[PDB]
Amino acid sequence: LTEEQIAEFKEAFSLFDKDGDGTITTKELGTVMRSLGQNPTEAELQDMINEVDADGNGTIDFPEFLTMMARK
Amino acid sequence: DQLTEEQIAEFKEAFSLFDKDGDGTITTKELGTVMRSLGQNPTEAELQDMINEVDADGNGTIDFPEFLTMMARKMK
Ligand SMILES: [Mn+2]
Ligand SMILES: [Mn+2]
Ligand SMILES: [Mn+2]
Ligand SMILES: [Mn+2]
Ligand SMILES: [Mn+2]
Ligand SMILES: [Mn+2]
Ligand SMILES: [Zn+2]
Ligand SMILES: [Zn+2]
Ligand SMILES: [Zn+2]
Ligand SMILES: [Zn+2]
Repeated sequence: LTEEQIAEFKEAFSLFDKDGDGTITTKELGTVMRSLGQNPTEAELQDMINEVDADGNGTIDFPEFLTMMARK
Repeated sequence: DQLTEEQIAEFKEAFSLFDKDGDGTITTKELGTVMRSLGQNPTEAELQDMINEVDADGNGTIDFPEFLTMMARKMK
C-alpha cells in the first residue's frame, strides 16, 4: 500500500527469486511471506497461490504478488 | 554409471561458458542457462531442487565441483 511496503515487498520477492527470472515458485511464496514477518497457514497460502497463479504454472510474478498482498 | 570423459568435458565447457571472469564460479541465476546450453530443459521444480543442491552455502555462487557432482547424481 505505501511506498515503504512496496519497496519491502519488492526486496523480499527478489531475495527469493533464486533462478533470477522475475518470478517465484509457489513454494518460495511461503518463505517470502515469512520473510516479511507474516505467518500464513497452508490453507491461506494455497488460496493465495490459486488466485495469483492465473496461468497455473506454479510461478507468480511481482505484479501478481503485489496485488495479492494488497487484498490482505 | 560412472561419468565418461565426454560428459565431464561437456559439463565443464558449459559451466565455463558462463564464467566470463574465469574464476571458476558462476551464479545460481545462471544454473538454468547452463542446463539449457547442454540441451536440457529443467522444469521450475527441477531447477529449484538443483539450485538447492549446488549452493549449499547459499551465497548465490556455484563452483564446478559442486555443479559436476549434482549432474552425476541427476544422471539418467
Ligand atoms: Mn524465479
Ligand atoms: Mn503463473
Ligand atoms: Mn556469467
Ligand atoms: Mn566472479
Ligand atoms: Mn566467475
Ligand atoms: Mn555458493
Ligand atoms: Zn480465493
Ligand atoms: Zn503476471
Ligand atoms: Zn523460475
Ligand atoms: Zn565448492
